[PDB]
Amino acid sequence: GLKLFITDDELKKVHDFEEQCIEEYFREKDDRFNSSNDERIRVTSE
Amino acid sequence: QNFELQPKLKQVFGKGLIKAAMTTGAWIFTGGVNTGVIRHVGDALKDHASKS
Repeated sequence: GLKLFITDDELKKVHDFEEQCIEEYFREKDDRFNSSNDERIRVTSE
Repeated sequence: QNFELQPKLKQVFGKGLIKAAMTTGAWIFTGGVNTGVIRHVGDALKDHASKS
C-alpha cells in the first residue's frame, strides 16, 4: 500500500536528492571530526 | 590559452569568487572547456566550494 510506483523521471529526481543527502552527511561528519576537541589538539600540537 | 599561477594567488582569489557565489547566489558564465582561466576556476570551485 505504501508502495508508490514512481515513473522514471520522478525516480531519477529521488536518486539525485539521495546523492545530495549522502554528500551533506559526509561533509557534515567531516566537519564534526575537524571541529572536535581531539583533532584540534592534534593539529595544534603537530 | 593554458597558463599557470602562483599557488598563493590562486588559492586566495579562487576562494574569493566561490564564497561570492555563496552569498549572492549568482550565475557564473565561463568558457566551459578546461584550458587556462576556465581550468583555474574549475580547480577553484573544487578547492573550497566542493566542501561548502
